[PDB]
Amino acid sequence: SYAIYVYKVLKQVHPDTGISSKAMSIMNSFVNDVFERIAGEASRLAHYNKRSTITSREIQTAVRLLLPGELAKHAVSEGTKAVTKYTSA
Amino acid sequence: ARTKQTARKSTGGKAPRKQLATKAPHRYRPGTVALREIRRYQKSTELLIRKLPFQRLVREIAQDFKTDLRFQSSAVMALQEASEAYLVALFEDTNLAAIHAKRVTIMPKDIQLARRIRGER
Amino acid sequence: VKKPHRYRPGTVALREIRRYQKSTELLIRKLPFQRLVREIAQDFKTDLRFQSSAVMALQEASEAYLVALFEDTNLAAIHAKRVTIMPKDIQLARRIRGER
Amino acid sequence: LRDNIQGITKPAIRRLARRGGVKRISGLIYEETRGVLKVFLENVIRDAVTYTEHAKRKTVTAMDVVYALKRQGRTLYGFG
Amino acid sequence: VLRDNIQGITKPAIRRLARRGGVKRISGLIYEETRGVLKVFLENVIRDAVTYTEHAKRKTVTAMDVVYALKRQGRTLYGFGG
Amino acid sequence: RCLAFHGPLMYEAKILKIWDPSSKMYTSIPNDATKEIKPQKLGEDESIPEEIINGKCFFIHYQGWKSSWDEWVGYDRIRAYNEENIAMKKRLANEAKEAKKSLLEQQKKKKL
DNA sequence: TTACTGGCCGCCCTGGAGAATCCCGGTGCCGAGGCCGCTCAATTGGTCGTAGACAGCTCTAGCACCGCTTAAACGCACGTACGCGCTGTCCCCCGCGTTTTAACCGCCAAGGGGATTACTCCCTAGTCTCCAGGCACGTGTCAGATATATACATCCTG
DNA sequence: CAGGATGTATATATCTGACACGTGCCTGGAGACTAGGGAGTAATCCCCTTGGCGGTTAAAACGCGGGGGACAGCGCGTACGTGCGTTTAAGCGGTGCTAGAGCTGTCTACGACCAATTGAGCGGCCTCGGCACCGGGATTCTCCAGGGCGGCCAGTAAG
Repeated sequence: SYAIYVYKVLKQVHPDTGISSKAMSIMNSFVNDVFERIAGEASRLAHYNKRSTITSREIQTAVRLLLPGELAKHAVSEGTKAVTKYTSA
Repeated sequence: ARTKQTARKSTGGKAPRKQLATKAPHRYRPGTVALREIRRYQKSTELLIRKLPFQRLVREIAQDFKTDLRFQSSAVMALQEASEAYLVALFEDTNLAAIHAKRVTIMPKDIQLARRIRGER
Repeated sequence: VKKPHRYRPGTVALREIRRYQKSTELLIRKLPFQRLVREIAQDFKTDLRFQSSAVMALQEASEAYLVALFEDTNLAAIHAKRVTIMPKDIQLARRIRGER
Repeated sequence: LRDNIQGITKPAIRRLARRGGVKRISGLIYEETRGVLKVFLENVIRDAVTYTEHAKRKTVTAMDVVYALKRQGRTLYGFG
Repeated sequence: VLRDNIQGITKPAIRRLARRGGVKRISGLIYEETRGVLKVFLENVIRDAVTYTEHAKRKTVTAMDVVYALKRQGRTLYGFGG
Repeated sequence: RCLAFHGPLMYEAKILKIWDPSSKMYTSIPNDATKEIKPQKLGEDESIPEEIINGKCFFIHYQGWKSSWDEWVGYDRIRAYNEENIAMKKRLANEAKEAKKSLLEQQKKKKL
């Protein structure tokens, strides 16, 4: 149930727009699929390199394979912010 | 000489015999409405295949894989919204193949090609 | 007068179709290919070194992709009832696949 | 349920292809499309049943059909 | 630095493929067009191929890498490396 | 080089050898490193037409025709290669161009 | 008057003349495979901890049926747009010599980086304890569905 | 061009079933503390890519005819779409019934884990036969010049 999380985003990006109870289903079914593709690719990527543990660098490289073009640029630009912010505190 | 046969041996036809074998102005030119039918559909999302004739189509297929299945009324939908889309993609590809062949009307040649080229044969 | 005994246009190609499908060697010339791959990768990350096989592995796949293309653009060219394939088919046979 | 594929009508296919984008549909399609749709379900169901037959269940639930569709490459969204 | 290599794929090498494919007559525009396709196909495989190579921090693009970049896109390869 | 008047119009040819027929023994550049010319006795299997043989004689290779197909010529057929001698071929070639078209008028008359 | 066979034009399959390809008889060449240590991963014998197999039970959700409205299907009529088959036209690509070129092979090298160990360290899994964010359920305004009734919008069809 | 007819789009108003917020709750996550096992860090070395050298010949580029397919035009006739009228059965809303989905509790069989043991499958060496290669005939494949063959008028035989 990523739906509460999705609503929090939508109410941020659009303070007025609402979301139907089927879209949440699309997104809850969507985020899970992207997460599976990425984390699945991340696992296979560590196996090729004989590494045992999935780490911060594995996911980043796992992204640039899946997301096409401009998305790869901003996603990894977003990801690095989170880790640096988290590691700040 | 070769004589086929008669299938049934009675003059009455068993309709009169009990325990029967057989008784227990203004017009639009062609095409102008077609386009009007497209924009009336490509703008809408409602399901096109009739539902209760689909339900009875899925059940018939399930039998020869397993007997006495019971489908959740959701899992008959999830099939329909899939098999509707599969076809709409197939028809776009065939329309491309026909525009290619320089005619307008899709035909089974176009269907079979749009499947062969996909490799989904 | 003066006839060099030229085969009929069309029967050299079929002949050499029968000669290549039977054979199995590599068609795209090895070295002028390698100088292409080194040139493509030179764009994404400068100063790479390619293992020998890793160049071969590409050419082995790059061929069997094109051959998969022509054997599928031909079906499009047969379709319009003509024989000669044409770029208005490779533009089709790549959009039917959805790979675009 | 002897013949239900004849239940997917002529206007049913005609309506679909109208969404697809065609203009004129030749007569032999209305039969030939049924041949495609049938061989599509025989693949999607035969997978959906196997997931079901494994979990010991006796009901092909939507969470199965979404899975059977996923291996087909035709990922489905909105159900689970 | 390398330049103008795509025209290295010789015009016969386009037909020599196309024969094996099974086409009889080839128009004039196909040759210049096919390079356009093959170049697109490499910038896909090579890239995904490079990314792994960057990942393990190893400079040389391992033959095993290319088998992976292909395996991701959907064209598995048999016999090279494994 | 040489040019060989073949019937109506000539064609492009190349001097395969240079032979003094009075010597009755020909000198040819062999095939391949550069193969130096060798003076060889006229082949008995080799036949010479008189026009080539009265004056200095020479076997030729036509351009465009295969060596197995390639054959002999007379010397009246041979005028030394010259752009003017190429022109007359072309004039005949142009005269040969509508020659097929002039015949086709009878076929045009045959069809109509 | 009617009548219609014969003659000449009409025009094939078939031998040949090449080219391409197969047959087979040698002739080396190198890797398929057989053999030999050996080591390190599979095997065996035992314990421990729990995943799930199994049994029973609470309610959901599905199946069956059914009677009514009505929207969708179906069949018939018709008229005409288009798929298609034919003819004609011409350009452009295949075929085959020539002429230029750069792939290839083999050969040498150099140094670069991928592949070991040693070491040392520090990071996440595992565990225990406490609590508040996410979930489920309730509800309650409310934006969207729905009915109805203008305002142009295109479409023919003169 | 001129103009009616049509269909979709547009406005106003009327309900609702439905999504947004409230509130309680309990279960997963955050705090806190190690432990050793994975990960990084330093030589090193060697083998393996990159790089240059020269012969050489297989192959790419180039040139030209013409032969055949690309394409445009056209005649057409039929398999289409469109519209009407009839007629299905699809959808809606209920009533009823019940397999069976989902969840609990109990506890036994099963798999993780470990030490010691051993032989299977590993790398390395070495070899000789399967096979690539070449050569030249024998054989097949293809292309094409010369060649028997119905369709017509001319003069035929005549009611």
